Amino acid sequence: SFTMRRKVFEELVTATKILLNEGIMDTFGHISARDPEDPASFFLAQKLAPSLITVDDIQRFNLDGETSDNRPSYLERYIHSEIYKTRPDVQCVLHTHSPAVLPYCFVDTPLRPVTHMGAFIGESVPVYEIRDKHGDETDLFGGSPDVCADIAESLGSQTVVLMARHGVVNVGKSVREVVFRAFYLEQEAAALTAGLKIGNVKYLSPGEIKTAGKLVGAQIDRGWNHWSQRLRQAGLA
Amino acid sequence: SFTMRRKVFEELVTATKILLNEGIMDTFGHISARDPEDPASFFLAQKLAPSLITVDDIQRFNLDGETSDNRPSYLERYIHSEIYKTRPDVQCVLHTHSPAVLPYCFVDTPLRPVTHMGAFIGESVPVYEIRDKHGDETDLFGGSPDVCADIAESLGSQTVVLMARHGVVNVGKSVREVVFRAFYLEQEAAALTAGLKIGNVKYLSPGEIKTAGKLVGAQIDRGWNHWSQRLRQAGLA
Amino acid sequence: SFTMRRKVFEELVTATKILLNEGIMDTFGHISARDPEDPASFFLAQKLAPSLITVDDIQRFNLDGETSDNRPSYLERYIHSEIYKTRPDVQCVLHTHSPAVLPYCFVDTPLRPVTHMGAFIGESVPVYEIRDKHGDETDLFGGSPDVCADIAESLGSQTVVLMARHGVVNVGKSVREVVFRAFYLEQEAAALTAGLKIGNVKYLSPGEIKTAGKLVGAQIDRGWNHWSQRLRQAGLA
Amino acid sequence: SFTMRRKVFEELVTATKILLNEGIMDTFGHISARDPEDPASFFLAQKLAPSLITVDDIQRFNLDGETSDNRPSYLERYIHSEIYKTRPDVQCVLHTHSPAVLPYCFVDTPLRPVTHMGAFIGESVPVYEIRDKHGDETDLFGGSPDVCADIAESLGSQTVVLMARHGVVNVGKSVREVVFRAFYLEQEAAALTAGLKIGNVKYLSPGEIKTAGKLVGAQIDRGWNHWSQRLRQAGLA
Ligand SMILES: [Mn+2]
Ligand SMILES: [Mn+2]
Ligand SMILES: [Mn+2]
Ligand SMILES: [Mn+2]
Repeated sequence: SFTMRRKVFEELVTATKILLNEGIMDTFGHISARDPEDPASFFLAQKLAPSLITVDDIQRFNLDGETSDNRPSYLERYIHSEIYKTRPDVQCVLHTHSPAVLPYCFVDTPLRPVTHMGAFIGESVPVYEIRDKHGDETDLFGGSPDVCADIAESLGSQTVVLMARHGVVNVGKSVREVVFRAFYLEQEAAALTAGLKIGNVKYLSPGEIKTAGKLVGAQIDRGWNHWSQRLRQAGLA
Repeated sequence: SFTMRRKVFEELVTATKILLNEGIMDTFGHISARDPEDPASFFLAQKLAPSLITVDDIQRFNLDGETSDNRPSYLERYIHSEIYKTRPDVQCVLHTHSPAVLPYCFVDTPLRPVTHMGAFIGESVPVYEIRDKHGDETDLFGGSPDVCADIAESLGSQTVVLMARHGVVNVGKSVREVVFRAFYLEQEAAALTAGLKIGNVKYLSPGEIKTAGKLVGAQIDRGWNHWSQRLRQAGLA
Repeated sequence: SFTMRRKVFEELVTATKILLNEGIMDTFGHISARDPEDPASFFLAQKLAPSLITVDDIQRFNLDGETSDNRPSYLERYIHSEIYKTRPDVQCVLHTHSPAVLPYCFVDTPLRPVTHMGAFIGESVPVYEIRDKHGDETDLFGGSPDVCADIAESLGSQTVVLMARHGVVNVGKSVREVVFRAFYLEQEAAALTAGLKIGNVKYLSPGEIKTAGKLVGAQIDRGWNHWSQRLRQAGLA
Repeated sequence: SFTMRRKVFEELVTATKILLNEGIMDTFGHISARDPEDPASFFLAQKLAPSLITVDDIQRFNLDGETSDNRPSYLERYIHSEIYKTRPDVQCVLHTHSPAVLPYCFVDTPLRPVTHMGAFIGESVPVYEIRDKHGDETDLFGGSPDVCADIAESLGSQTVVLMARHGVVNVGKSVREVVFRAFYLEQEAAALTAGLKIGNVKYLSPGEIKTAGKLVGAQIDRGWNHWSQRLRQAGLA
């Protein structure tokens, strides 16, 4: 019970370290996990610098984004809650301002798969535009259930969603899957960006997207072990 | 008195280390702080390699950019003084040749906010052009009160100002704020540059700039703690 | 016999470490070597994270891509086997998703030599397109002798071949040669990409490609020693 | 005598380490220094991996590019000799394939100063084209007095010269000056490249080039101390 819970906490901390070391996550970003013992709950670190998060910093939240914990929480915690209630299949949610992906949050050009490693994206990454329903005078943040409800809405049933002029949200069935996807989404965006200025891009076909987006099997763990080893090499625990 | 003064010195040294480790500052760059005990004075390190600056290297300057210290000072110290006298609200001034931002110092394209993290910029970063009043035969440097007076002039009441074909100047109400802003100005410029070659950019609206540029609250310290932790991880003190 | 075999194993491990440290190889990538004692066999690490590969992880495969080893193998092992049987001169094969090169896997613009260091490429890097013979509903992978047979086919007698929307394959007469070529192919692609957006590119002539592509002599070992030293500096063994 | 000579050797080794750590120099690159005791001689490391060069690896060459040393020498040593005899004012010569600068070696767009830090370039960096006098079937190398004589010719009286489809050559009155210039030439090229794709570039005027290119005084040593400190921080001696 408490032993298993500690394991989930450790994985979130590890995922945070990996995302930071691999340049995916910034000072502002956070990853959560649905309590594997109780779907009505999820775990998320208190509002702190990512590089300082430990297992003792994880808070317990309900699907309403509220916690009994007396410590300060992330304002964008509602991004996680709203998605978990709308997507029962999702077990982990990650929010970042991933460098290479960021530009796609404010340009018309859609982020579409260009290599097999990006197939999990689907046709293209959906873009949530807060102006559509709230005008152009908002703070662009996701600090409310209603706004974050629209974000889940735009996400639909896909694997990723971009928040215009803000950042990126990655979802998946496990912390390891979300970390893997976040890493390759970043590499895919970098590749497409380079390609757009080298010549005409020939994208993956809907058929290849369907077929290739299914070979992301034993790959998830290999990636996790690799990035984990890289953490040991850097002495980042 | 001397205890508090040492704290301000330590923060300047830390800020210097952070800016160097995060790739914002180069061999040429420097940050100052208005004496919190005396507005007519400000602190700035003697002319030395940034990586070698210690608390014992900080000099005391008046609003005329002069010091009793017998050690060599930065030639561009006038950039700091002239701004402090024109902007009483400013408590810290930073000058660098921040990589991603640098190109905006010599192209017509204005640096405008594209994500919420850049909202503090305002409509766009003003550009100081020395040729406007001094012709095209100058050294592009800011080594004189009159020239640096025009720089403060171009800065006006904004948060940043670019010196054409030279570098960037960041201002703020605290050392921590300037470090935070300098870091995100660099990330914002990088993002816009990438975006311009990916597709058509949809910028933040004046309304979002006003609203989002106000959520830069508890964020400042989280960033400082994160970059500070990153310094410990690298063994850079 | 076993002493010499261990030396070949050690070189593969070293090459893997070098490619990872130099940013050529990713979590997904692998290098093999034809058994110098038996051409009908080649060596390749079992399916594991590259950063964890040791000499005890190398497997023995026949030219049919099969091993007596009971441990899991790479699915793309057929890429190596099919090339070794078609190219007797090749003693090492490397597969990666080399960052700078990757975009050329999905754009019309051909990767042509622009500096003497890229002369080994030949006129341009051939591109294998799985759609040509298998339609646009495949997984883009090279997990079968027939598909990988076409890859060898597209490679022909050249030094490199790109697998559309997938990755890159480097071949050579020695592990050291393939590592050298993989490193410079990455630098060459980076250079051309930068050049295409700076101005009009004046490529190497067929004559320079022939003459310059022959000075890659004692250079191979200097590079190997340099990257090997860089590994010691980083404490990566 | 031998004490002073050792100091010159130490500086060359340090410069090599700095250029490697700052990403200016690659496996292939080398720096030399005119013997301050005898202008008819210059020092250059034997043909080895840059990361392995020590004071005991430096060779003595005459202005004909020949040495009594029995150890292998760099084939491009003639690049250094030919320049020293044509430019008595030059005391150090550096050859590299500096990343950001490299593209300018094969595109029509000239590398012109865009910030005060690049003023030392002059109007633009001259480009040596081997095809002009030797056709398009050469190895693009500088392995002969006659060819290298033309390189010195193209260099003229400037501070830098590009060898088409090959690399870059930096000259100066001291090892420290060449290291400083090589570092900023790289940053300047990076900046211009970024700028060209952001908008219309407003270059430094001939007047600013003349005036700003003279403030490169005490700056040289600050840079040297900074990069030297950075070497200690990395434990690279
Ligand atoms: Mn956010
Ligand atoms: Mn400056
Ligand atoms: Mn692959
Ligand atoms: Mn060369």
